Amino acid sequence: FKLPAEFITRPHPSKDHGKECTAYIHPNVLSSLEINPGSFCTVGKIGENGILVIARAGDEEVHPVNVITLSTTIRSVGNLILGDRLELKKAQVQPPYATKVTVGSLQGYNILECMEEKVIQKLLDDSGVIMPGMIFQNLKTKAGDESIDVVITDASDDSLPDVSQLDLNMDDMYGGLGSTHITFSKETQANRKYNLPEPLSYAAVGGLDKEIESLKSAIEIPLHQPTLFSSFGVSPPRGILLHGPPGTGKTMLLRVVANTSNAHVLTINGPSIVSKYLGETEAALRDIFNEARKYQPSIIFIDEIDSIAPNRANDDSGEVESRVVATLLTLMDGMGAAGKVVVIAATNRPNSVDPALRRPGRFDQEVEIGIPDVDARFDILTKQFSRMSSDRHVLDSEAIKYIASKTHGYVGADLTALCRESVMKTIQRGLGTDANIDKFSLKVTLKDVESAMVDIRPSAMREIFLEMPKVYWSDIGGQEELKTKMKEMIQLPLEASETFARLGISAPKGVLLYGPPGCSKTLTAKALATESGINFLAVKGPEIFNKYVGESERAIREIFRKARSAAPSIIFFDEIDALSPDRDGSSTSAANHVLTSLLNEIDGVEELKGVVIVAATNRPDEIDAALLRPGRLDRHIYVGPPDVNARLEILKKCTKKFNTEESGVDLHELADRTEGYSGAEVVLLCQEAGLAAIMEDLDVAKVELRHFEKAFKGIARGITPEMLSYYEEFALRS
Amino acid sequence: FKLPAEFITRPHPSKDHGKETCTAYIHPNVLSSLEINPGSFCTVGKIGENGILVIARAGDEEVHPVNVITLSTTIRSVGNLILGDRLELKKAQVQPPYATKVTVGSLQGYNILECMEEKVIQKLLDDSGVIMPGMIFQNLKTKAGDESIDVVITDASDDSLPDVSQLDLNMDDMYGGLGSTHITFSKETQANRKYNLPEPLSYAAVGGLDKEIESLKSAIEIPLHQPTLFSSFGVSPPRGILLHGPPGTGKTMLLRVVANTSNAHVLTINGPSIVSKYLGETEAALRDIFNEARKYQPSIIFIDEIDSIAPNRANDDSGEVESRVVATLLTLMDGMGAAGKVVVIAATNRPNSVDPALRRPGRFDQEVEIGIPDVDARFDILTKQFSRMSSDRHVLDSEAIKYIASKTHGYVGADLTALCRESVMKTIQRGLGTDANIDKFSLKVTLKDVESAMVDIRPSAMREIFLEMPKVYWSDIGGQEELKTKMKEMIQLPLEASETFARLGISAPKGVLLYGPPGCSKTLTAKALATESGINFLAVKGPEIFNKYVGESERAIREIFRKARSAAPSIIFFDEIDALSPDRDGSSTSAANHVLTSLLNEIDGVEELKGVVIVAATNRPDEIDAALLRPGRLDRHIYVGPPDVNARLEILKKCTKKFNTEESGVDLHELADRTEGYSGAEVVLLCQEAGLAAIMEDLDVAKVELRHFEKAFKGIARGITPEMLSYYEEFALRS
Ligand SMILES: Nc1ncnc2c1ncn2[C@@H]1O[C@H](COP(=O)(O)OP(=O)(O)OP(=O)(O)O)[C@@H](O)[C@H]1O
Ligand SMILES: Nc1ncnc2c1ncn2[C@@H]1O[C@H](COP(=O)(O)OP(=O)(O)OP(=O)(O)O)[C@@H](O)[C@H]1O
Repeated sequence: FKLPAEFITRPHPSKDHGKECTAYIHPNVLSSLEINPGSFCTVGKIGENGILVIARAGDEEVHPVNVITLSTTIRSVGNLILGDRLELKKAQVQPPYATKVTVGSLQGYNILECMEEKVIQKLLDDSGVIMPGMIFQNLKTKAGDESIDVVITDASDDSLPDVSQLDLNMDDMYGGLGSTHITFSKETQANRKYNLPEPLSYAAVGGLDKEIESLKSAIEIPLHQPTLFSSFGVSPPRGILLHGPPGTGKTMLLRVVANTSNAHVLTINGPSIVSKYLGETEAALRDIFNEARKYQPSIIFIDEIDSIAPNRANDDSGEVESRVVATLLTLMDGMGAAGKVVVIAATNRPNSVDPALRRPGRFDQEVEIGIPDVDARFDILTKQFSRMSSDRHVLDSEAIKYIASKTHGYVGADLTALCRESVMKTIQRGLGTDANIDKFSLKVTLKDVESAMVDIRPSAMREIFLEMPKVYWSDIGGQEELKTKMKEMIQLPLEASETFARLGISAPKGVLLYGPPGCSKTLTAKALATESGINFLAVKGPEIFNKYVGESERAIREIFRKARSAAPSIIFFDEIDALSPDRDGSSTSAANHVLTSLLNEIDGVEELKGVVIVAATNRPDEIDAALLRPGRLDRHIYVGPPDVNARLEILKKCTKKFNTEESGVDLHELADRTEGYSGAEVVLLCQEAGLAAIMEDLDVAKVELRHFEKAFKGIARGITPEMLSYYEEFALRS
Repeated sequence: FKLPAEFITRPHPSKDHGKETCTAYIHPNVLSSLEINPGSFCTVGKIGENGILVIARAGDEEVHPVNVITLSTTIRSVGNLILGDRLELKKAQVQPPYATKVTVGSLQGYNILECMEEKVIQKLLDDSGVIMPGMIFQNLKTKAGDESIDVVITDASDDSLPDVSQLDLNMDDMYGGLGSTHITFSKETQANRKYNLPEPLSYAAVGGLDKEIESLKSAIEIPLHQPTLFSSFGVSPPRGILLHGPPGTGKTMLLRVVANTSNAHVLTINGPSIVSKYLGETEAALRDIFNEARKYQPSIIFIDEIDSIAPNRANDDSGEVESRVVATLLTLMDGMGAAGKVVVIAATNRPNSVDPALRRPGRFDQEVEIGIPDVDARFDILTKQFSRMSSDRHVLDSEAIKYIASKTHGYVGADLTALCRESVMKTIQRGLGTDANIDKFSLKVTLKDVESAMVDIRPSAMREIFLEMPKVYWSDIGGQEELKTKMKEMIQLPLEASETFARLGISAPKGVLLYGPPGCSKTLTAKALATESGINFLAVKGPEIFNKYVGESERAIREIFRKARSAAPSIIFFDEIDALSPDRDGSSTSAANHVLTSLLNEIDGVEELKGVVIVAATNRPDEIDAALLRPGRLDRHIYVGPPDVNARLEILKKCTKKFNTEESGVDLHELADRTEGYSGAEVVLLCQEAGLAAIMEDLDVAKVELRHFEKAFKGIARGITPEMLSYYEEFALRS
């Protein structure tokens, strides 16, 4: 009458060897399945088309019905999660026979021979020899200690029913305390014809480091050393929040911490727990939390927190609402005194979630994962080539650097899709052209990867912070004094915060950039961000503007919080002369409110010493008098049009592709003639000259002086001395 | 106590001979439960379409599971039994009376099989349970001449008392070793239409979409026929195929086409029919269906109308069935096996209708888009449909087909079938009304009925964002070669200079501006570029993009830009920029300013679009903000002023082609010289009104006189003033 429907796994205690197929099952469950205890058992493991045949035994009536024993060896073989949902069914037909069985000798160079001493008997002592191959701990093997394990992936036995997946094998050996035609062979990875499930490993995870070690420490302190942390009495945290842009790495991290942990875990299925009646949901959450704190080793996983816990202030949806948030808060407030419980919550956007009450008291650990930079993307591509192995492709390292540099706005989720699409379109190209040629010779090249990155069309370009392409000082066309000025401005806070703490002077934290719209106002920010090596946030003027009232204020507050969380860094605004005006040009009250809020955040009733505020403007009249006050944005840079040296450097950089000797230009007369232009204007004139050189006979190895003269006469400067005089007058009065 | 309810099909293995028509591998327990003699005929009704296709039954060797049955690939293909359908078995019927004629058909062949025949009659009619509605047999080996030959046995002249049986199985009585009823070799046509049996759909049924069908083929039978090919890489084979497009195109038609052309196991669903009041019941049903599908290694699952069961989840919510089913589907499709050989096919109406969460590049990277057909595809589909009706039903020449294709602009395959049906019914009605029940073959298909058909069809696809602008040849193009050379160079530089630009780094200007008089040379320029370019053209009108809802134009232009980017290097055109441009002067709403900022950031902000080329044609250029009027974007400027004497003369001689020049007596030069201040549209209007003035005298005229031309010329005025031309010249000089 018990009617058991759901089952969960549990580690086998006391270690040792035992059955090595324990299957401690309550006698009531034994009678419920209408199968004698002296027979095999099957685990449904809900889905995945995975059925296992394993010998079954009985428990001592103390073992609870809810949890079952399956042995860590079988759990590792079948990738059974320590906490996944399981079922029970009737046993299937016995396997026919086993033929070869061969050791694998993973995570090592193999070549043991002498210290082997008939491992076959110990490996096959258990009746549960399986096709995927059992995994055993080192235990004790003569001298040398160390850890060695072998797997039985490869064999030559076939079973008629294709429904059965693990298709266990039996043993029949002669000995005390020789298989069939030897068994020791192979030293490579697992068999690929059977394609054993190998989802992840720590060797694979390398994209993020500064976050992965931080979160590893955060999750290991409450569990591995609970008494040491609880001795102080500050209580152990029970909440970890993971957030980031879509496509980043959070699901791999939760899967890794689930797989690498031999302790019990609790993973929910998402919004499926929501039912028509709230009573069923309440009972389910009560039961899962009871299972959680009943056993000391337990980890709780929550995914899609926003869907489970919608914001209360955003909308009054009803039904599933903040009541479940309150009941879970009461649950995690008092599970025990010290305990060992860690909860991982990964959400796409904390804004959708309600952080109004979460941040103050229930948790104080922040985990932020951003889009990979050049180094992280390069590392991910390198690891991709690593587990792809060179037996299937060849590509040089500088090609890897080129691909990493080209891929800037891509997300971590995009690279695997790029690899898969490259593989499929390369093989379809081979089928179309070479007419079913061997795939080994075709392998992977560079042109297919280039086509894939051209035609992928990523959708992750839209984001709150713009990661501008990295440029070095070579691309900067300017003067040495300006470079020294920005070097001083970016070096004073980071290298003098400790000095200012004792001095009590801090820094102005304000830089204003005004000048011609030609150049030296946007690319210089990228160059300084690249050279400093600090986090850089770039947002445009109209980009933050929104039709809804207060959306711009919310975005500004969010970016300010991100800058605060991202350590002392520099924040830059691309275009300020559209939001700055309040009286010169007509505007709505939202602009005035935003201006007041940003002024208060900069220099009102609080001081943001860590961050540095730098802004660029095109017309100085739009800046309000309140913002244009001493103590805020006091520093001003003329940053006028590039001089002869800067224009000459830009021309030399742009002429690198062409041949200067063949052209015959001295690179000085052109610079002298081109005196009233700007860096962007110089680039446009160079492009026009190249076009005028290439319409003659398509590709050209050099550009003639006639093309340069035609380009120069075709395009006008478009700049008047009146604006320069106005800028000089503004500079003089300031 | 087994209580069998449902059965499914599976191809007969081991080849051999066996029964080859009446295998019927069913467990003896099922036969005993039905109280039916195993040595007798079996009747499986497959739910619906009565006739039950009576077939003789036999027994298995106790290794055939009850849930699956066999009825031979020949009968499966003839009776439209797709591999993986629903089969329902019931009690046997009465014995067949007799077979009378049976006649071969020689499908997909020229017949004349007497040389390699070698008594085909024995090999066909010796097998038990031969049924008239069709036998298909593999070539095997018939002496020399190899190749493959097949026959059609559908036609017969036998009548059965019960009309319910549409398959009317008949017995056989042969006399030979290793003679019919008065020979059997006759005719060369297709199966008789009076049987009205369903016919399989092949790749000849589809046309005009060769690249899309070839790509989706390659993509669908690279996994299935070569699982080891994808297993070798180890990066797992993708299982995401998305069918999205306007309704009535035929992606679902092609879905059943590729289902029929593949002999592997397939599955079909009704969509929201699985949804029930119990979530657990639906989960159990779907998991059981998926387990049955994955029980056999070769299997295909088809999903149709996914938006109902896959909410976007980006906005609002609902209840009962929600994104939980999407999550469980994702979990089950992420873990059937590392390599596997089972793919998932999904069909949807709108790209945003399907769940964006379901759209993951890791698993759903392949997407195929089926747009509305162009003139070439419309001509191809009309031609193949006309060949399907064949020359006996109608006699239509290629000129009529191309005229109909040119006339049809927004029509789709569903519209084509609708107009075909409308023409048929209009012809029937006209014949009944006038000829008083005359023979229907004599009236056949004409032009008047089809004309009334697309006059009265009223298609519902007129309102759309994707417009296939009609193309015109270079003969109708009237202008000067000065602008023609410039536009040709601009549209030819990227296509054969992309690599040169990539090496040099210059890339492309990507900016073209066309400002001129409102008369002509804008729509004509768009037609000429769309014709000569040979690349997909997207036409967006000025007032069309404007909508009452705030932000409609925002993601409208976002979607059109995404489509242009993802549709290979192409060209994008905007009809009227002078309406969206005015913000400060026109005191437009904030939506227009937001759209302008968005497009300005899209064209040349924080990204580069080298593949696509932007061409802009506007009437009033003073409303464009100075931010857009910047070097590096839309820098190229074309005067494209009023047509000169040459273009006007060409237009006049084109319009005079309908009339007779010799009878008129005009030299085609004095009229052009007199009409100098007009424009192409003005010249066309003048020609039309001159023709009208010539025809109100005595109705139809074979020529137009000079007096009528003078009357038309002096009746109206050019309407063009020198001050606007001077202002345009001043703007050109200052820009
Ligand atoms: N560091 C990485 N290296 C390689 N591939 C990665 C990496 N990070 C993410 N991916 C790719 O992105 C896919 C999805 O990533 P993942 O599921 O971890 O993202 P998530 O942000 O947690 O998910 P969601 O979008 O549901 O919030 C992975 O299956 C993999 O293909
Ligand atoms: N390539 C084609 N070959 C033959 N018939 C076609 C073709 N394309 C469309 N049709 C015709 O279109 C008609 C209706 O097509 P249907 O509405 O099923 O198109 P679909 O785009 O696949 O469907 P939907 O978008 O509604 O799911 C049918 O009569 C069919 O014969």
